[PDB]
Amino acid sequence: TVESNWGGAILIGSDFDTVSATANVPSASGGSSAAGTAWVGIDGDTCQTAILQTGFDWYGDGTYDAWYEWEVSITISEGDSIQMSVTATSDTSGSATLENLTTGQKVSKSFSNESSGSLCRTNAEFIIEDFEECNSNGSDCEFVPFASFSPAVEFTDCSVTSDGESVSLDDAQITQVIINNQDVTDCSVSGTTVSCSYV
Ligand SMILES: N[C@@H](Cc1ccc(O)cc1)C(=O)O
Repeated sequence: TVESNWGGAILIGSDFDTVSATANVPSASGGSSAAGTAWVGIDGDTCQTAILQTGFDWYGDGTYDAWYEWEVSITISEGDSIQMSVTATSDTSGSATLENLTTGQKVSKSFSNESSGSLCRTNAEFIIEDFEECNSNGSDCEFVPFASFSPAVEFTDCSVTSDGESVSLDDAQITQVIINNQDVTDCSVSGTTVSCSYV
């Protein structure tokens, strides 16, 4: 039973502009079906109408993948350093960028006139998640088995902007992934770093 599927730091506020950080790609285990994801994003917490996010997933069979969302895809390998960023120019327009830094590859997507859902620009976050896999229309969504990973996934040089001004993580709320009533992550903040160890 997955009781909490998000681990990491969440800032609450208004007019959030850009959210970005660099994260290392960990080694993962637990089987081909086990997985995990690290991403940066805007909204999705108190603002449940939309979510602008981008990041990458790791699977227990040693494979990886990158994605953005308001579509998958860059080649990702254990140890790579990935710079992730999202920008909300408005409640209905923005962009998502993912750059491997280690391989020199970079991908980006611009969004506009999004009708699927609008942003409030009130939540900024750096998250490690036990994501869901859905199918059969949408009548069946299940959390993927949570993969073990190492070393710790660290979001470094975290940056959050509001109305053009910087916002420290000083007052960010902290959450942990919790499965079968046990913390499976130990995410903590310090300076401009959000560090999440697997437990
Ligand atoms: N994962 C939840 C959404 C969620 C949003 C924010 C959280 O802090 C935790 C969970 C769902 O599938 O509906």
